[PDB]
This record gives sequence, structure tokens and C-alpha cells, in this order.
Amino acid sequence: KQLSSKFGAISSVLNDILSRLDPPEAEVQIDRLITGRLQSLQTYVTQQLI
Amino acid sequence: SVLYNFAPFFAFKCYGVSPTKLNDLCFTNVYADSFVIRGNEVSQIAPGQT
Repeated sequence: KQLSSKFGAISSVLNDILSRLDPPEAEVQIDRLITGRLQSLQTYVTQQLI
Repeated sequence: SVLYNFAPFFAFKCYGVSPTKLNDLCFTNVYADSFVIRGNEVSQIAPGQT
């Protein structure tokens, strides 16, 4: 479910969001989405570890 | 400091490395080009522009 979260971005998709945005802002949006998904994965692996 | 003799600089905006501190920096093999801007696309010389 957390894969489909927007995480403050315009859209949760990956291939479609590359065409609609220029790289100087697409890089920032992708970096924000990757950091949010990595934080979600960190929460998941912490729960799995405990 | 010798580059100010011909004409004062107009734009002076630099991205990335700071132009204020350059005497303490070390580098090699720099590239120099020369072209013209007609006046209304001075900001177009930047990454991500069209």
C-alpha cells in the first residue's frame, strides 16, 4: 500500500512522471519519493526485526 | 583581478562553485568558448532550460 502513496509528490507513478516534468525538478521529485519509500522500508524492516 | 579592465560584468550569477573564492582552489584542463546572447535569453544559459 505504501508503494502507491504520493509522499508529497504530484503522482505515485514512475514512468509517467518522467515525461511530464523537466529533469531539474523531476530529479528532486524522484529523490523525495525515493527517500520516503526508503523510510517506509526502514520502518518495515524495524518492525520485522523486533 | 585583471579581467575587469575591458568591461564590468553584467550577469555575474554563477551556479555550483563560488566565484567569490577562487585563489585557494586548484584545478586543471579548463575549456573556454565564446558566443553571443541577443539579450532576452541571458537566463536561458542554465541547465534544464528550453
